[PDB]
Amino acid sequence: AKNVVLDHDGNLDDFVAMVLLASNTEKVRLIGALCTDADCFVENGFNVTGKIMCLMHNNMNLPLFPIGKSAATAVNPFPKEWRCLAKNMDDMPILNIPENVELWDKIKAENEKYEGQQLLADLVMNSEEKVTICVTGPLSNVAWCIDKYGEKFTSKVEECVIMGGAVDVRGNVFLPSTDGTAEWNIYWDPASAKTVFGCPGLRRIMFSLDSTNTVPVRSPYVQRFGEQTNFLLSILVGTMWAMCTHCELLRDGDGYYAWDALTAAYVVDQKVANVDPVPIDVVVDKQPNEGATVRTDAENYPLTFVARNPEAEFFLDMLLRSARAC
Amino acid sequence: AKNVVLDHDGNLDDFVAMVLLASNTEKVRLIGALCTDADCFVENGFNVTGKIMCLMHNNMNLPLFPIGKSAATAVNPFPKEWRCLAKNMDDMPILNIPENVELWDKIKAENEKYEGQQLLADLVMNSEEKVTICVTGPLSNVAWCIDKYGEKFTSKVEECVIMGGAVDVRGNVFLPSTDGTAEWNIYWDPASAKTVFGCPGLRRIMFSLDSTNTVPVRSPYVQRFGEQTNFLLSILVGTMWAMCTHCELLRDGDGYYAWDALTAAYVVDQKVANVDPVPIDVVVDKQPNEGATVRTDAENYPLTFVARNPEAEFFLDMLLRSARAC
Ligand SMILES: O=c1[nH]cnc2c(CN3C[C@H](O)[C@H](O)[C@H]3CO)c[nH]c12
Ligand SMILES: O=c1[nH]cnc2c(CN3C[C@H](O)[C@H](O)[C@H]3CO)c[nH]c12
Ligand SMILES: [Ca+2]
Ligand SMILES: [Ca+2]
Ligand SMILES: [Mg+2]
Ligand SMILES: [Mg+2]
Repeated sequence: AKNVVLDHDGNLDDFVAMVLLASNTEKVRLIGALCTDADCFVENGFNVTGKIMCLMHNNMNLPLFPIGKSAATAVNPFPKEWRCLAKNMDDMPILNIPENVELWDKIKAENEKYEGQQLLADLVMNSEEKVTICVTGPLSNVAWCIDKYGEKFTSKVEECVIMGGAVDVRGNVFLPSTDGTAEWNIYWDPASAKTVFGCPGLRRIMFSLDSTNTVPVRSPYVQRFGEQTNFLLSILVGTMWAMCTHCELLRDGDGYYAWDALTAAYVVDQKVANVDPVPIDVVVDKQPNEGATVRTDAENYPLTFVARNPEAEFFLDMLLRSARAC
Repeated sequence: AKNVVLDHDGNLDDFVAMVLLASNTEKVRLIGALCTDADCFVENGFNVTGKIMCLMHNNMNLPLFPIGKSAATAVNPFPKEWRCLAKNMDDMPILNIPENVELWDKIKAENEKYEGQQLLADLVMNSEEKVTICVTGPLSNVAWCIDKYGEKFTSKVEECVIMGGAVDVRGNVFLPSTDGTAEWNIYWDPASAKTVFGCPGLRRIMFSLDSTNTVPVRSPYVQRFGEQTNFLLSILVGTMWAMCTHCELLRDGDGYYAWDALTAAYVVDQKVANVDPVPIDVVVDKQPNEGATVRTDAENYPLTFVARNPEAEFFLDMLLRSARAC
């Protein structure tokens, strides 16, 4: 197995990503997680991370790992309605089984001490083998580590597998002030994304909307978790997906996708997608396309490996199988 | 046990109300249900009703009953975001267990043939013993039965226990062209509500916001369903409540309440609340208070028994216990 740190922001797919990483122990050793106050309220995202970890630890092969709240602050905050989802999950019966929340209350004090950005730096820098960072929220934490530690940090990163951006397709940030070309994780903190995408000697894999658009969360697939209710993880994953199957009803053709789950699936098994090198820059200016990830023809600019044409069925099967881990 | 029909509109508390009624076999014989296209999309609300019924049939010997979709149409439709919740529920693992879905698929076509309004009229009029109607959506269906059948229908109603209105407290319908004095179930179809509240020889119990304000859905209580994951009904009820606990974060002091559940609890046990007779009229004209339930001074105006001083703790315990039936 390879060392992985999950750098997430506590939406539903972030937690599915966590389940994927934590359940595939032969491929992934999940050595830590951090939660950013972006697409969640960080207190809730933190507690849900702990509750999921404890559920899994108490029912399967999963060493406990440190969980930190990131100090990162928004440039452009997420909509409040989207940030609420970790609050809902914090209250879900599946995440509040007595033995699991007992464990979480016992191990919480240690985890409360951490600051997520420093934790990310430490886990990466202090690991014997290189660490893969699975980034499923904004890029603020990776940028903070690059800024503070430079090559001392980046040399220890195997690769950074990032959910974010939109290269050859429209974005998903649709605000009166925006032109729709930006994707939300980048838009939340464009300057940090720019630092990450421009960093030489950091290997980056990018799951932009170009690839994640192929995995909308659809009812028939979600209902398959109902076939697996003997498994706690299937109740968990299926519940989280069931909470997003209406989004396409609200936003025609623009619902919820397994964005972060596909990203984590690639960390588990790179057969999830082939990747193409693209030099990626980020618009940081307060223009309508703030946060857009754009190709740059700048000489000697670092490459980012953009996922294309993912193996959607392989991914969907991986998740259904992984959710039978307990 | 007394005969009860549930006339609901497919939001989360509607389904908690259904569970409360159905699980209390000693007190309630649930002989039918109908779903209205009000605070849900009726196809989803219909399917969730069927899926809950089938779960309960297969796990606690609950007799099957007819389920109809009402043809009622909105005067003032609900916000689309609120109507989505039955979509989410339709996809929940707990409601998609194969044995239960197989049963629902087998029997759903027979239920699809009913007109919901006619089903309400027929179940009431054809019953050997009188029927209590628990109305947790708008009053359109009871009004239709009154308009079509008059005393032939109302004489067969034991009582109508209604979630709706706001008598001595503010409402919950807030837009620049309303004054916030109306409650949503009434506002959805004011004229139907007027027909029901003004109908002589119909016993009405009214759970207005005056009483339901005592039962906000809050995280600590909701998390107690986590103590009960050995019970399918607690996974179900707790999941539905967990989907509500953020609403107060979105609307300060104006979150989600156990509106319909408290109403159904009264059907199970009238000790849930005292009632006081009030003559209730409904504003139907295009006024800022369209949909408001007001005291009327009209001579000989029919009385409605408005719930007061509900036993909130008794209710909370009743629901936690009922959710342990299976
Ligand atoms: O509809 C939405 N509901 C919640 N969050 C979002 C995001 C942001 N996040 C969600 C995923 O966690 C992913 O990391 C990123 C996609 O832009 C984009 N649209 C929605
Ligand atoms: O915040 C809300 N989310 C969903 N629905 C509503 C209603 C309408 N319904 C909800 C209950 O089913 C109840 O019957 C009625 C209360 O006005 C009022 N506020 C909200
Ligand atoms: Ca995310
Ligand atoms: Ca209702
Ligand atoms: Mg165990
Ligand atoms: Mg007024």
